[PDB]
Amino acid sequence: WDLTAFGLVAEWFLAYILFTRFFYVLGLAAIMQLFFSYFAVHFISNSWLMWLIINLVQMAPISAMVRMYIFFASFYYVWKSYVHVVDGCNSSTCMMCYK
Amino acid sequence: WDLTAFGLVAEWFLAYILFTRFFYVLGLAAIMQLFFSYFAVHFISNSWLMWLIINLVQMAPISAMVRMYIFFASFYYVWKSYVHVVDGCNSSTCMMCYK
Amino acid sequence: HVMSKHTDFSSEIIGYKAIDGGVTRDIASTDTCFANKHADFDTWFSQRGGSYTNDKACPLIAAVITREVGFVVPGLPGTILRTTNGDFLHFLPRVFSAVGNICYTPSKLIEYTDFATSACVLAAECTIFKDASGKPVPYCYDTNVLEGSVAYESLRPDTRYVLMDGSIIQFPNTYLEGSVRVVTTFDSEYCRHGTCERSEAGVCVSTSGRWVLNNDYYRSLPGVFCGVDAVNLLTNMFTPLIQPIGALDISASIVAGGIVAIVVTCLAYY
Amino acid sequence: VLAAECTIFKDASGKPVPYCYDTNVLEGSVAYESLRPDTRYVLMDGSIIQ
Amino acid sequence: LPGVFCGVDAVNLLTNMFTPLIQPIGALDISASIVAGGIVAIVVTCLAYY
Amino acid sequence: GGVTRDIASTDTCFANKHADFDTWFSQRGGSYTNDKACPLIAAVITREVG
Amino acid sequence: FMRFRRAFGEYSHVVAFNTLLFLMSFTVLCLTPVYSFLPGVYSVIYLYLTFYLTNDVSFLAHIQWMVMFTPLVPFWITIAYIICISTKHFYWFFSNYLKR
Repeated sequence: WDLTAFGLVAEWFLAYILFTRFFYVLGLAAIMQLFFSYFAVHFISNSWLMWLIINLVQMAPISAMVRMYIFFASFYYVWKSYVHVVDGCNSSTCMMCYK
Repeated sequence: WDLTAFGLVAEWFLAYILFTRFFYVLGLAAIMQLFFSYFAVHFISNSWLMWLIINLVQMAPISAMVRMYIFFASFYYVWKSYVHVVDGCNSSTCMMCYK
Repeated sequence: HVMSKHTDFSSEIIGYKAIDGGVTRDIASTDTCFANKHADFDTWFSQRGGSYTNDKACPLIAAVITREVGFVVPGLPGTILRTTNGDFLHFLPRVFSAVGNICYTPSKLIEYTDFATSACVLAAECTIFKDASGKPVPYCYDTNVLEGSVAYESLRPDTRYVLMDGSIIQFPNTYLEGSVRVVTTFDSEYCRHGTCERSEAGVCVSTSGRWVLNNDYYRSLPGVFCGVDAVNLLTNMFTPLIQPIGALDISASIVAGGIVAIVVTCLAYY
Repeated sequence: VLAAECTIFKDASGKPVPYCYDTNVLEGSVAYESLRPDTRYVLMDGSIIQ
Repeated sequence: LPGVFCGVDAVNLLTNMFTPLIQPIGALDISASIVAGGIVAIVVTCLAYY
Repeated sequence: GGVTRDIASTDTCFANKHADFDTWFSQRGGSYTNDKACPLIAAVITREVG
Repeated sequence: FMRFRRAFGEYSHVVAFNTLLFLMSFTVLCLTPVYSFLPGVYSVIYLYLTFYLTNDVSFLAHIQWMVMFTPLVPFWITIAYIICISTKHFYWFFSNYLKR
């Protein structure tokens, strides 16, 4: 349905607006979450890194991960804007608005 | 399906990523265990002390020993990074010359 | 040819049963298509509120009867009777009133509720096998049904047998049958009616009369115990009482464990 | 399970048949107690109860 | 859900009724006290007397 | 090789003459492929024959 | 060892056993993924052995064991450990405030 699905798509689209180097981590986590849903539940015991990764990727649903990434991205961008307000920009040639 | 070998390979890869001075002694232990398991018998006679050494080398659990080295190196690297960031270093022999 | 309805021997019938895939099974109201030769079955099914469509590609309907009617054909359950008009009929004779659907083990006869989860091996009174020379040889549970037949009890476990149609039967040796069963296996695949499975050598114990084989699939099922040896079985069954029930044992608590040691070591020196 | 004291159901042919807890309150109805378990039933609007 | 028991069969349900007992600690919140006491009494008796 | 020896489940090929050997060898969990180059089989009989 | 005893004053004895127990527990945890028998039997052996130690190191040993081995042990083992630890104080409390 519209309201139950369009919101998730809108959140996903808005996530790309606040782009960062950690976006690929969430992108890979989204693939991992779907991959071990129609597959896996196999490969038996032994080792611990693989099981640790499996537990980490299945920690929370995708929407919660997206919202948590959005929170941190918003805080990072706010901090960067605050830094840009006081200290000044490198490109003083354009004169920006602080000069 | 079974994937124990892939897990062991991943553990070895992660260990090689976290390189230290003491990786060589673990590699030597592994290769010595492989060599002793492969030939054995031929050059073991008398010398119960030698037999004890051979048995101790063969019975060492190499496959479950790399993981302890991982956690041992993790704290060392965290401490080194903390010292580098907070406190600084004076010796020019450090391999921090990259930056 | 078009199937027709008949009402002969209607007063001798207690109920009806369905035959699916060559094996008799109980009837549920959710089934939608059958092959029928009786008219009273319409009243039997309508009283339960069911409706169906008649087709030849659907399980047959057979009536449970209290009278010995028809004759026995090897490979077919129950008895077969042919009407005066040429149409054939199927019935389920019984000796005692407490009878549902009965399947044949190589030694005894045991009732079942589902063929897939029972000790059933064969569903026919008589079966015919290919001998060592490549010729058919009849077998029956009771040798009086057909002359020249060989008793089912004469068969032996861990021996390959081939029917007339090429099917293979292989059953393992057992030491106890009933509500609880114990079985022994070898490193070879065993096959039963319509299903062949692979298993490893060992010994298994079950609390129910369900089919048991030595593999991971049956080992994961509840109420099933297996082991490579009799002594190993006790250790395997007593292991879960002191071990968790999953792979939840994440070893990531060691960092927090060593945190205390580091803290106390620093605090003592300071 | 049951929404109200009296209800209505479709038969095998689709004709409506009244149902209720007691037949005395509505002539021509059939009591709920006669209904067998593990059986599919349908109402006027296609609702299914089993 | 608490207060709900299930199993494949009658014996299976009875055996599975004790499943939370072998679960690692941190599965119940309020009803932990009675589960703890039911083990404490058995342990203290079976050891200290027998 | 002109010498009689005991039989073990590890062996995998024989020259079979007796039919009942096929049933006897199966009970030990062994499987074999018939080749005349492989060692022959003999049966123990109390009765004086041959 | 003499150089180690030169520092840390009186508390070197407490430090040594605390380090040794931590190392042993770390080794046991490292051997866990293959040998599933260890978590229970090693805990039982540790509980048995903890009696032959001074209280000063015993408290640290109990704290370390409860922090480390708790999330991967059956509940009844933990409750038995708690009962065996607390019986020595339950006796005193019952004698001094409940007994007749």
